[PDB]
Amino acid sequence: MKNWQRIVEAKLEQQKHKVAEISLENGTVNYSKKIKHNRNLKALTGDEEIVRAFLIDRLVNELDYKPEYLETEKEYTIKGGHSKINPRVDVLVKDDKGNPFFFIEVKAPNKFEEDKDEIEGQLFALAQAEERDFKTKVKYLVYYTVELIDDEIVDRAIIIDFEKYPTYTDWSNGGFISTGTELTAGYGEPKKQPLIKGHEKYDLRVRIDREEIEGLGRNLHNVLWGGGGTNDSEIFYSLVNIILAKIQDEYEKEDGQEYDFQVYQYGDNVESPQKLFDRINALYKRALREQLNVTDEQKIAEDNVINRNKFPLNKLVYTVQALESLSFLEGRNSLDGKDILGDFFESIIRDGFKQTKGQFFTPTPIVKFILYALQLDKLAIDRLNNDRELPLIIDPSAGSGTFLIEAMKLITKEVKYKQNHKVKSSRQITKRFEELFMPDHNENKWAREYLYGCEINFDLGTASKVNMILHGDGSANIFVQDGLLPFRFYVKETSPNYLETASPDALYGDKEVNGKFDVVVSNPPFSVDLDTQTQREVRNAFLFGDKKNSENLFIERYYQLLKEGGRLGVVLPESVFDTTENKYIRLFIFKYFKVKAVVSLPQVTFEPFTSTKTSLLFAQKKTKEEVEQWNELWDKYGKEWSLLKTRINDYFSYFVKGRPLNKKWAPDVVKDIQEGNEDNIRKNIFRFLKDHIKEEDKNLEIKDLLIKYAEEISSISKHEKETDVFGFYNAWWVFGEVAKELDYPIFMAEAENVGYKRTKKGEKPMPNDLYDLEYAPSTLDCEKVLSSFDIEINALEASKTKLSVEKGLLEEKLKDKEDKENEKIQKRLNKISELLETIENQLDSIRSKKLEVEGILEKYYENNKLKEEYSERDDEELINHFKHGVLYQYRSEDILLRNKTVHKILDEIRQGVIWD
Amino acid sequence: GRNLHNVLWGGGGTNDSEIFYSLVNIILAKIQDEYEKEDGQEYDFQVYQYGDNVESPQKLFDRINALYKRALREQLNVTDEQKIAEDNVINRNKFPLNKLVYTVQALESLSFLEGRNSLDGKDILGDFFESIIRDGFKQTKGQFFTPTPIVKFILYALQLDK
Amino acid sequence: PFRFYVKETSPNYLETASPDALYGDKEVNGKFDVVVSNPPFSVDLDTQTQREVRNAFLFGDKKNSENLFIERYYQLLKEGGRLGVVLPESVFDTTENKYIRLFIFKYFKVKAVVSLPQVTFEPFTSTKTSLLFAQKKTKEEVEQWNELWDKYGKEWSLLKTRINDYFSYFVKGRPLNKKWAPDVVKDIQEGNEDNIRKNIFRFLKDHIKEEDKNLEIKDLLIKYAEEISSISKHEKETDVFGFYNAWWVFGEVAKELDYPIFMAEAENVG
Amino acid sequence: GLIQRRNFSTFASEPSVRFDFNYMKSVTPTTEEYYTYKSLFEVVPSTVPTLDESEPFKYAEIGHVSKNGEVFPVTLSFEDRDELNEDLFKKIEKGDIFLPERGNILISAIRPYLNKIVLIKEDDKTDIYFTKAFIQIKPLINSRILYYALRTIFSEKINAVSRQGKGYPTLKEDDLKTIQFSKKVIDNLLAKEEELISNIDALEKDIKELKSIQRSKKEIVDEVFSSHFNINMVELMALDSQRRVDVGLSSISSLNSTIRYSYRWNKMKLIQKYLYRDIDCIEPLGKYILSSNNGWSPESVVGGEGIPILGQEHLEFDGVLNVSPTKATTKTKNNMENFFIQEGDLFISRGNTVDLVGLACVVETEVTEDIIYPDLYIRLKIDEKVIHKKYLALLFNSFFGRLYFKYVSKGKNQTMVKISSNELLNYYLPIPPMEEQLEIVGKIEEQIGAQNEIEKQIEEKRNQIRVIIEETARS
DNA sequence: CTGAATATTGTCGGAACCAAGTCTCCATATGGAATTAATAA
Ligand SMILES: Nc1ncnc2c1ncn2[C@@H]1O[C@H](CSCC[C@H](N)C(=O)O)[C@@H](O)[C@H]1O
Ligand SMILES: [Ca+2]
Repeated sequence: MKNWQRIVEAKLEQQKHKVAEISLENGTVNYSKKIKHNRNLKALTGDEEIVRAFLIDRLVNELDYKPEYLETEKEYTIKGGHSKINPRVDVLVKDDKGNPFFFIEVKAPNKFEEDKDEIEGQLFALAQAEERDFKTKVKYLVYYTVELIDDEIVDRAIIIDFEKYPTYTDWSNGGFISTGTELTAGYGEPKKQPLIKGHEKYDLRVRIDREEIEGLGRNLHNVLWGGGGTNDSEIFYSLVNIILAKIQDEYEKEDGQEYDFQVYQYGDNVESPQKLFDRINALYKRALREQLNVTDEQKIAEDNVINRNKFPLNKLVYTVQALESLSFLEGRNSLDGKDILGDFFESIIRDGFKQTKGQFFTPTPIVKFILYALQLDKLAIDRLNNDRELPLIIDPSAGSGTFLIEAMKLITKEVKYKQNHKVKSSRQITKRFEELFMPDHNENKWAREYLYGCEINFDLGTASKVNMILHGDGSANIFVQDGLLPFRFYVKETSPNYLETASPDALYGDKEVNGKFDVVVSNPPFSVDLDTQTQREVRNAFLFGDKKNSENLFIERYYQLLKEGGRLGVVLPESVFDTTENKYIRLFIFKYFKVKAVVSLPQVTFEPFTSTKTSLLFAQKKTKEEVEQWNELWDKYGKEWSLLKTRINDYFSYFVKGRPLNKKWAPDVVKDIQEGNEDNIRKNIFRFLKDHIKEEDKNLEIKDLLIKYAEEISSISKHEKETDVFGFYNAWWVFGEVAKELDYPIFMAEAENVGYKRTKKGEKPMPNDLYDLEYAPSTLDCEKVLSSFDIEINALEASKTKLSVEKGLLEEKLKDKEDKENEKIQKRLNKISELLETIENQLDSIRSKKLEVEGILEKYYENNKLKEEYSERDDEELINHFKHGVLYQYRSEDILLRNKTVHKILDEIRQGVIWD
Repeated sequence: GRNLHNVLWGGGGTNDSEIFYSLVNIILAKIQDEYEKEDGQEYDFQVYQYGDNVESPQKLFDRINALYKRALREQLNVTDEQKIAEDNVINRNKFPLNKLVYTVQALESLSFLEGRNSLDGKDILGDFFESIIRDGFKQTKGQFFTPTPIVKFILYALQLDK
Repeated sequence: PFRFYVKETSPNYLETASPDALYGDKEVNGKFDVVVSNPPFSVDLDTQTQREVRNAFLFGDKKNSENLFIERYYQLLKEGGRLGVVLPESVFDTTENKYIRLFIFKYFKVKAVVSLPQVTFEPFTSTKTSLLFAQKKTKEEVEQWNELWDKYGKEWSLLKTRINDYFSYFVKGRPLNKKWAPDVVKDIQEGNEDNIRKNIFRFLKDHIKEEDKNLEIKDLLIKYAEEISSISKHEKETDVFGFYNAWWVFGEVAKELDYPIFMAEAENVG
Repeated sequence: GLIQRRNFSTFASEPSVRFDFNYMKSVTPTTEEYYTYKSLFEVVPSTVPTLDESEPFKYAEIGHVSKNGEVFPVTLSFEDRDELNEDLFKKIEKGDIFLPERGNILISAIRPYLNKIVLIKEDDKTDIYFTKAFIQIKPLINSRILYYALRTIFSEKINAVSRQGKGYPTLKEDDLKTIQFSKKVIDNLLAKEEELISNIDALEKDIKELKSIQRSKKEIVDEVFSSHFNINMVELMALDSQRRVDVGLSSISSLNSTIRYSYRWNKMKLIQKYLYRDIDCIEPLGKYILSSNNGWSPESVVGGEGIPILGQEHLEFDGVLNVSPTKATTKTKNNMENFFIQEGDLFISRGNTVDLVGLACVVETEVTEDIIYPDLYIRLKIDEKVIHKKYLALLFNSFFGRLYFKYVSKGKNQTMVKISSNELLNYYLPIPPMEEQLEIVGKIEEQIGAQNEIEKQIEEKRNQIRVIIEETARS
């Protein structure tokens, strides 16, 4: 029994004219005698009877239709198959001439969708029978249901002018023709489709529900995807383009101004599909100037919503019909279940898409573990508490925006809901908190200023924009152009464009640095093979922009984005950490960054797309003084290395090879060869051979000592062929000397399993080593759970009482009947006897479950919270029993952030690692 | 067929289907260019470069696209001028002009005409489609092309010549 | 449907369509000499064409791509046209495909079957395939099949009742009913004789056994009882076959017309 | 291939009018005896067993069975329900489990050519369950007789009724009820039943005796190095379990010479600090290596024409080359003679899984044929005065050469993990005096020689059973 | 009031397979191997 039933009953009790009444307590229906009734309707068989009663009341009272002209449950026996079917029509509203004007069939709100196929046997055939057997004129065929809007209920109906379309085939050929939507008083309704013409008493929709969205997704997947030609991703991108056009018909639409995203059914025929195509391509072309901010006017042309060959226009018309009446932007007042359109497009992506090798996204568990390992919740809390602001995350290479949607969820859920107790009021912070997010109708409006992800792919760029918009954000600050470009190439449209400024940096090759981004989370492509002309355009802003190892440029890019202390969490391959060809990019990270955590993920994480090994790198960025300290130490030890190499090669020239001294190589080298002093020579060789020196070679003489360590001398004396950014000083020697002076711990860890094991057939749970789920929620609405259990046990008890009354009636019948019928009667008695014993056993089991529920809730949760004894969720019993039984319905799927006990990778990387 | 991939894919970037129907149009324009030019004329299907460094990509677009619209008027027999004027060789929003430059420069020297008798038994576009397009897309549509030896055996075992 | 193909050139041979009496009053272009193709094995059809195949194809209920296309061959070819296609091994071996196997057996004249290795298509799918090399029968050669199909189907239908009444009487004790048949009750009263033996050997012509020629009547009813219900169950989709169990009927149908066809196997394609 | 010719009629046979090439190859005209499934075996319908949720039961897949009919059941409990074996519990709860009735001969449906026929002998215990993919076929002419008549003989015909069908080779019970088993086989085999079972039982008892003392080819290399260097076997596999390696910035440069800071490198450094706590024999390998080659790996055709080429499968845990080439090339390099193995070389393996990388082998076989080694090998020419190449190969195949190359070798694709010359030259192996060497070797040589000596006896009695069955059924 | 409905459950058939285990063949810089013009001398 839904709430709209209660509202309908209240309105019926509020009606001045008692023409229609319902009683949910007794489940009865009553109608005024003014209406000619062909059947006795005295019981509420379901939602259909309630909807019919409300419709009759609205017709009599609000729509001003004479009850005497109204007829209910008129029989319309027709010739169906070999026999004669006996269907009945619900509502017949006739004009003053006696001809049926409104031919209304009543259906439940849920029945209003899957029963449309029966309309052919419910509306057209019965109307034809009415016209044939009665010589009357049927005007409008109405497939009607109720629609709750504010403290009122209106008519959501499909109305067809029967004269225009006497046959169901003609109705279907025009694409489910609808002459009207809402019933008009005094025999009204226009011929043309009532245009939405929003921003008024009528709009698209604001109170959208979950069931409608689920059915919409089901039918959209059934119709658009199909099985004929094209692909599974081309259809997805076309749908994304159509949704972008729909959003464009919410950004540029003022008061009045009939919406351009609708059929425009002028007269009785749907307007030509070419007109719809043109007026949607206009919307989409206007969308690639403020949404995707494409500047080239020639690129605005030669670009369309659909190929017109892969995507037939009829599918576009159907998509417009389905999506026209659903306001994607700003419509989310289903807040009794919070945001409702985000999971819609999540289901669109999951059901329809074909992630393969080169199109796959980053698994959500890894993204969440990265976001939590950065301590981004504490970062945001401290960023808002001290100087009112939030972190200003950027995600270059953000194909589906997974690192940004999860960032939005993590910040909202843990600055408003979970960890809101760590936000100090202090007047100003309260005002900033109200401005950023609080109305609960736009919880991601702050993410219009702090999420600056980029993407090179046009299709994935638009898909990311739609992801971002449907989750309650604006995607203005997401760029569908390359992520490795001059900073001046990123223009949004608005004023705050942090990813636009640039400035030379003395400590970094006199190149551009946007020291404004707080954190950088990304999953760079594993193999970038740039074009022969795109390569040349990037060797002016990267120190190593000519190494033919372009995928490392992103790491360098990450130095140009952070702000001298910016957190950096990246999913790199293990070639970066292992192979020698990448040594330079490992020195870069050791020079400018402050490497702080390394996690080795298994070869199953990115399967069945790739078995490529991966590692999460969590590095901070050194301040302006740490880099210059490193430079000073590097220069000093390089000078030392150069002097030692000169002395050692002079020594090697004098010995082994054999020289008769020389023209005073240097004052120091030629001061002891004649004098035979060896301690200075010993210490110089030891310094130049600080690594390849053993304890057994101290006594060995110089002549053979320079032979034992001869290859090492000829190797440790070599400079770096390229990356002279270091200044010809040997990297290993100077690096070891520098690291000896300044040294910091580096947390390193390994993951055996990541929770999931996805494969070309589906997903499968595995023991997660990265993190553990909360299972038991910190906050639980205990009274809600108790009331739900009370409702279910009361329903079962009412069923038991009804069946016990039936058993008593059957026993009374058996008491005074004869054997011929007593056989069947006793069969019924035994059936109901075992049925009631089964119900009693079920009731006893549910009572035991309920008693266990009060026991567990009183032992653990107490006053709708969870006691600090189990805040770590270390107790096996609690989490195990929540992962069991009826408590599984409520549950909690949230990453547990332990503070005392540490048996997990995340639980210890959030404690051992200290971020400056 | 191998190096025209991960350069056009570009570490993500252009989709595998975009690559396919851009390359087919590029090859159509190339065939047109080989069909029009007479002895003594310079080919339009090439990149004019001053040694190193190339010309503006926009002028390459408005020399290959014009070839494409002139290709589906003399061999494809498309006569509706509206479709010709609204069609293009590639989409610049999903296929940057730099990749077009690379494709043309890779296909500058090859002669598809009169070279078809050298690579006898090598279906170019079919093999390119199989290579570029992923296996998941091909599996749910049966996009598995029968090799030249087997089709030749079929057509020669039916005595089609007889 | 053949009317959905449009071309503004020399007469579009793929546009004619007339119903065929032998194919069940369904459209037959039937102008080409050879059809060579590789069917799209096991691909879901579009809903728009899914609605139109049920009333246009002889097996439109069986929503399977490789077979709802072995008919298209029948429609396209002429009375004597040649066929060659790379079909899957499922058509040749899988039992859930007995229907198509028989279609091909009735309309087409199989003439050569080669089994390609599994190394074909190896980097992509590596599934076993074979080649059909069929030819359509003329109109005066399909009327023969049908007249035989029924000549040997009426006998099977009679034998069904006769042997299933012998089973009902000789085992699972049941008195004579006198409405069974004018020959089963006329012969049960006398004895087994040769009529019972002949009628029970004809029905069990396939399994049978020579050494079972001499033994008691209540022996050849229980050992075969599990397969008496197998050759007396007839075949679903009776609309195309005719309420027979197929294998039996087929058996003799073929025995009266014999094709010495050629078979081969390749192990290395090249 | 074949030019088999048949006649329409034929395809009338069997109630699926099938005409794939294999079946029609198996049909043939027959003149001899026939039999059916009647006077032999009988298919048994499946059933759900009453599992007891208090004791550890057993279970058996098709991979848990071997070509020799030796089941290797796993032990589940219903009190564990771990996510690693959760698939097994789920498929059991689905109804994919049954229990043989002590006398049936279970036959696998999927791919019946790999002799997965197993026997549930009458007198036995420790009841083991089975997957519905197995066919209970309980006989009437003694289990052993039918089992031995199905394993070796009656195998060209069970394999010729399989359903290829766009995927799995699969056997069906309905087709299994149609094979034309000859009587002379069963007649002769039951005629000699009284002694055939006896001598076959003796042979399989000898096989069981050999298997009771059979030891793996790796544990022998694993124990002698463990029993000679006085290192406990239960800690380096317990220290390798904990994964929280913590290092500083200074320790990165130590003996690095390429600044590598991957996790596996640091764990290698941690394990090296444990494997050498008490051993004082460690010397750098770089000063005992005189050269290093790779090989030549052209395109190769399996079982073709040309110079043979070895693969990674030819390197075993004993430092002996398998020298059993499969691939053969026909390309030239104008310097092919530089890669023709030849006896005495040491070949370390570059490129394999994270656990099979670094396995070295010495070419101890005398071959007059020139065989090329691929790019996936590394030829080491060391001084034959301090290292004793065979000992080096055994060390590389030991846990010393596993716990190092498992954590030092490089690559982003950890499915083809590869080593390089740097890891070879920067390897601090323990080299004891030449007196200590030739003792670990020699001991390992004799132990593995004994294990190989009892590896052909098993595949001599297992072949004697087959030849005796063939002779008795053919007499 | 006889009915064989339809309406589900629960279970054989079957897969342009594809999860497990483990072997590879090929681009591409390099570096060294050849010069060179240098380089003192
Ligand atoms: N400059 C660039 N060069 C190559 N690819 C880039 C790029 N900038 C962005 N990309 C895109 O970024 C994507 C990275 S793959 C990661 C997907 C996404 N970040 C996620 O977490 O789900 C690639 O598909 C690639 O197409
Ligand atoms: Ca490719």
